[PDB]
Amino acid sequence: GNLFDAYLKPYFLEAYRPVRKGDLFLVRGGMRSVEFKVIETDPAEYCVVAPDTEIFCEGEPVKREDEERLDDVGYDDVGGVRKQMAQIRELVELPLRHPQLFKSIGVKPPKGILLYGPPGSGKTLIARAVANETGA
Amino acid sequence: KSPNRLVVDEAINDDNSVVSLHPATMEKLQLFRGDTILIKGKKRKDTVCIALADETCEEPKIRMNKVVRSNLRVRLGDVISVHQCPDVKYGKRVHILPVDDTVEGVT
Ligand SMILES: Nc1ncnc2c1ncn2[C@@H]1O[C@H](COP(=O)(O)OP(=O)(O)O)[C@@H](O)[C@H]1O
Repeated sequence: GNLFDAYLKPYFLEAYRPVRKGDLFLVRGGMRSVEFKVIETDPAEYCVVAPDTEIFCEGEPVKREDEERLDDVGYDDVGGVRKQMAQIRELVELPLRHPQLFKSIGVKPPKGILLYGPPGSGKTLIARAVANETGA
Repeated sequence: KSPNRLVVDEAINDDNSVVSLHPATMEKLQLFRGDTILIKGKKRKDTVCIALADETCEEPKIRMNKVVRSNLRVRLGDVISVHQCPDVKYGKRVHILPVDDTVEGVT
């Protein structure tokens, strides 16, 4: 359909959002999320969207590159576990974000973590969010 | 069994160049407190240490730490010979290098 009036018109309404050629952004609506990849802009690489700015949208959808999915689980996709999220983040920040440091210091990092709770409480969700947001 | 032949023992202080003996043990070999003493080990090894007087130790036993025993290739309770040599003099230059197996990751 007319994706323009469906998504982009509310997205750029009254907001002077800077836009760079080649990037991607996510628009949430219609009980789903849509990724839009910017193709071109008049002012070289970066520009500011204005009410008088023309927005061209005609064309076939682009093919996904090596860039990761923007709908994957993150720290914002988990709720009510702030203390446990902080504990897991402080337990896994050193071995994951700074791995080679543990070849130097010689201190053994934590290895085994057991999450327990009622079924459906979100253990797999927390694990996936931690893995994705640390690049592991 | 000459008086300069003793049995090693584990020490309380973990200094790598300190050996504790009872004063009566040192009296038989003219050893004085704070002197420099040579010790002969096994498999043609030997070390040099300094001496401290401790009354808790006994005459047959001599107290050392793990590093000295590893250098001497001996174990706890073994028999060693202790000699004295005043030729140990102040040195001008000593060249020391670390072991590759332990310095991994630190530069
Ligand atoms: N704390 C939470 N916040 C948001 N969604 C949750 C939470 N806990 C569970 N869910 C939802 O439940 C669904 C499945 O739960 P799951 O993690 O598989 O259960 P379990 O932790 O028993 O394996 C997930 O799709 C997730 O969206």
